[PDB]
Amino acid sequence: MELKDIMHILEDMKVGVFATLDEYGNPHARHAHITAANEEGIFFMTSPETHFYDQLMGDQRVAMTAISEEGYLIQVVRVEGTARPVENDYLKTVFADNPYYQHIYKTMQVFQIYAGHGFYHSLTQGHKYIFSIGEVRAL
Amino acid sequence: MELKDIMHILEDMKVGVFATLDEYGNPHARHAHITAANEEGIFFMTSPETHFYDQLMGDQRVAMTAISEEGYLIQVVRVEGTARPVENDYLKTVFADNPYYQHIYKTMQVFQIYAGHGFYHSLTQGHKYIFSIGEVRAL
Ligand SMILES: [Cl-]
Ligand SMILES: [Cl-]
Repeated sequence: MELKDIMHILEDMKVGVFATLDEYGNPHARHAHITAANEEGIFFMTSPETHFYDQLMGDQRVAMTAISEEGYLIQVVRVEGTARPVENDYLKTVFADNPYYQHIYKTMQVFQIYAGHGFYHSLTQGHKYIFSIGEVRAL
Repeated sequence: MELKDIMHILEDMKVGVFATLDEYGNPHARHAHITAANEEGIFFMTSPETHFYDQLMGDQRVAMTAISEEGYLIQVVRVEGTARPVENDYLKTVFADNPYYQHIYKTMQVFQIYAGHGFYHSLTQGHKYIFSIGEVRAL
């Protein structure tokens, strides 16, 4: 199993809980849509003038957990890493002309978890994988 | 609407994502079972020698989000506050002889979000409430 596949699974989860820090280091956590997820990282959006946006802009550190009980599997992904805002200039090199992903080009602001380490767990099958972003190991 | 009711809803969500801090202030987030939730706070368990446990013991600051798509409602609760370990001595004053909650008395360690502020949102009905723990307002 490889990262392309883990990230495809994550992308299909559609939604994750993202934990970020304010200027006092206090934790905050909310659901956000996973716009895309692949070998390059995890992409999501938020709006300027939201606290999620402020927090990410003030401190790149992020943790995310996502879970799917879609189909007959129960799948959990946990990631800890760093997020940055990204513009179309960068997105084009990742998504290019692919029609499934044209919506990502700009209102909203896209961010990317560009570096980190993660854990993928299929609970019903007892399969655990650890991986990095920005290198997958079956435990 | 009052806190007893919000917390009953939360308790029925069964599971939340809890975000905590390590000694470097880095965020971490995982699912944990909501053992109980009421006017006194939100109770959950973890084991010694887990990172969740270490983190909570090192820094009380916690954020939690929980979501239910049980029934026809879509319900989101977000809480930011502080958690502490609690022993049976304390739990008895909260749960007493109530048979539904005897399992809470001790292996595991119970914690309590004893203070904080929260947001309850029924997305399909457009109803938003803010509240505190340790005082509910319809927005
Ligand atoms: Cl949320
Ligand atoms: Cl988890």
